[PDB]
Amino acid sequence: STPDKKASQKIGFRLRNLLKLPKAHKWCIYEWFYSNIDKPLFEGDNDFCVCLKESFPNLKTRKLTRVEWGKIRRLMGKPRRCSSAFFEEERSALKQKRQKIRLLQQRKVADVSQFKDLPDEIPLPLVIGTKVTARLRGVHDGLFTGQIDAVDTLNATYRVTFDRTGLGTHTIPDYEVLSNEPHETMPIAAFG
Amino acid sequence: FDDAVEERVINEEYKIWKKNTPFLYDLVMTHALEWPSLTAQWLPDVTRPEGKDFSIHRLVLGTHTSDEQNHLVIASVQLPNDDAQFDASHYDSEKGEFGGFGSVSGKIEIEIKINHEGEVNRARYMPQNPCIIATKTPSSDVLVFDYTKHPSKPDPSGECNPDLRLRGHQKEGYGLSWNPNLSGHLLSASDDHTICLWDISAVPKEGKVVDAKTIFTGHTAVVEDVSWHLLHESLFGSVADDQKLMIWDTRSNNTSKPSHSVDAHTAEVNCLSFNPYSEFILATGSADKTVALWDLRNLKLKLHSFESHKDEIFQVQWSPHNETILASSGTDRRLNVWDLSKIGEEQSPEDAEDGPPELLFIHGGHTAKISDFSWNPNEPWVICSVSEDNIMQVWQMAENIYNDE
Amino acid sequence: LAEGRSNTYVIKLFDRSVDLAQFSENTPLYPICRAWMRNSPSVRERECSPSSPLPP
Repeated sequence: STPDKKASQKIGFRLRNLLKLPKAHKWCIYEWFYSNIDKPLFEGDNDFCVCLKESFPNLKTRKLTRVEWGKIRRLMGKPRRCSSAFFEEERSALKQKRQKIRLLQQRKVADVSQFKDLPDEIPLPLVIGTKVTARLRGVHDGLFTGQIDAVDTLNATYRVTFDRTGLGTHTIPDYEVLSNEPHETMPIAAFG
Repeated sequence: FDDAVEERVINEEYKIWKKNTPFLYDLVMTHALEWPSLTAQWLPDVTRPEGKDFSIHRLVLGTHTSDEQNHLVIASVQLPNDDAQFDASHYDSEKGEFGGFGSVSGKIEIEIKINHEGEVNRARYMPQNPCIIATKTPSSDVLVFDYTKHPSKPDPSGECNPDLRLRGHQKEGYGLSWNPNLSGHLLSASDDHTICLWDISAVPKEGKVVDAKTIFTGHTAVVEDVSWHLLHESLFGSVADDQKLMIWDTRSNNTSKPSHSVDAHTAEVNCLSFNPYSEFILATGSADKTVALWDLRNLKLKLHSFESHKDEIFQVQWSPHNETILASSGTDRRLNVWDLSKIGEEQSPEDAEDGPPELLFIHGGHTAKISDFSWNPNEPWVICSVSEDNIMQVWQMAENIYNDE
Repeated sequence: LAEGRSNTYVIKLFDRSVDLAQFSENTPLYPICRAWMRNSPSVRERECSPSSPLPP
C-alpha cells in the first residue's frame, strides 16, 4: 500500500470498530439523525437566541466570554432543574408540537402558534417514490436507505421499500425518516 | 418488545436536552471514543500555555474491547481559562472536535496508549506520583503501570509490560484505590469477597510479581468498591452486595473482623466516597436508588437520604472544591449533583416533582449507562463522564445555579 | 468500496459513504461519525462558513 493509504486504512478500521458497537451506533443515531418532522423543531434558530436577543437587543454578539454569559444567564433567571418530570413535560410538549405539525400537512389549521420554532417553513409531506433515509429496527437493526411507497396520514406512518436486498417492505413512523433530496420548505399559508 | 419505545424516549430526551442545553451548562464537550471506558480520572497536573486562553489537562482512560487489543489511554483534554472566547447558542453539529462549548482549541487528543490484557475495569493513579497507575483486569490479578517507562505509541508486539503485577485474588472486581497519605499502599476489591491489600513502595526492582500484604475476609457477598480515608492513612471503608458498609482499620490485628459494620441499604451497594474536607462524613450509592449520607462519629443513624434516581447507582464522588457537593450516577442515564447545605430548605410546592430541595442539577447527557466520572481537581466543578455508548463528555454546569447573588 | 496518492479514500460501511482523505491519523472519531451520517457528497467545499453577517 502506501503510508497515506495505510493510515487512512487505520481510520477506516477505527470507524468500523466504533460502529460494531450497538450502543455507539444508537448514539450516532440520536446525535445527528433528525426526521424531516424533527428538524424544524430544533435545528432552526432555537429559543435560546430568541429569548436572549429579546432580553438584550442591545447585546451585539451571540458569542463572547463565559464571564459575560454569567450575566446574560442570571439576567434571564434560574434555569429549571431538568428532571424526569421536566422530561415528561417536554415530551408531552413535543407530542403537542408534532401533532400540530401533522395537522399542518393535512392542509389544515393548527395551534395559535406562539412557538418560536417553525414560523412558516413547515416541512412538506412526503411524495410517493422518492429516496428517504430511515431507521429499521429488529432482526436487521440500524439505519438504512430506502424508497417510499405509501402514506398513512391517519396514524402518521409511512410504508417504505429499502434499496438493501433481503430487507423488503416495512412501516416506519413519520418521525424516523429523512429525505436525502434537498429539504423542501413551504409557508404555513400553503398548509392552510 | 419495548426496545422500540425505550430507544424512542431516549432519543426524544436527548434531543430536548440538546435543545435546552445553553441555559444549563457553561461548557460541554461531547467526544466519541474508540472503545467504551469503565473508568475516568482527571490527572492532577495542569499546564497552561503562555498567552493562550486554554489549559491542557489530562485524563486516564481504559477501553472495553470484545476480544482484541485493549489499551490504557492517557488523553489530554484542553479546557478554556476564565478569559475564554467562545459561543453558547447551541452545541455545534458543525466543527470537527466535539459538541459545542468552550475554546475552539477544545480537542481531546490521545497521548499514551499501552498494552493491557483484557478490558480495563478501573484505572486509578497513585497520588504521590501521577506517573504510576494501577489497573483492574477481568482476570484474577491487578496490574500496576508506569507510563514513563513505555512508548507513547504502543509497539504492535503486544507485550503487556507492567512495572508490577499484583496477585492475591481469585476472581475479578471493581474496587481499587490508593492510600493518598502513604506511598504505595493499594487496595483492591474483587468478587471473591476479599479485600486484598498491597504495598508497592517496599518491593524489589527485580521482582515483577508481588503478593498481597494482607487479605480481609469480612464481606460475605460480592465486594463492589473500597476507599481509603482522606485524612487518616490507616482507615478505609468498603461496600458490598451484602448491603453492609464496613469500616476497616489497618492497625487491627484482626483482619477478618471489621471495626464497624452497618446495614446501610436494603439493596446492593456499589460505591462509597469519603468527604475530602470533613473527615467525619462519607456517602454511599446503592441499588435501592438512594444515596445514603453518613457520619463517622455515629454509624447507627443515617445522617441523610437522597432519592430521585430512577435506577441503580454505580458511582459517587465528592467535590474537590466544595465540601457540600457530591454527584452520583448509575444504570439510569442521569448524573445527579447534590448539595448538602440545601438540606431542609422549603422549596416551592411544585418543584418537589423535579426532586428534593437539595438536588442541585441533573445531567441528561448520556444515552447509556454512565460507567464512571470524576471531578477535575484543578478547575472547579468540571466533570468528565464516560458511558457505555462510546461517549466521553466533559461538562461544566451553568454558573448561576451554584451562586446565589 | 472504492479503495484509494491520498486523493480520495472511500469505504462503504452500513450502506453509507465517507471520504477518509480529509482525516489524518490524529483526527477524533466525532467528525468521522458526523461525515458518515452525511453520506459524504462529491465535494467538501467549505465547513458551514464561520463568517456571519448577523447584526447586534
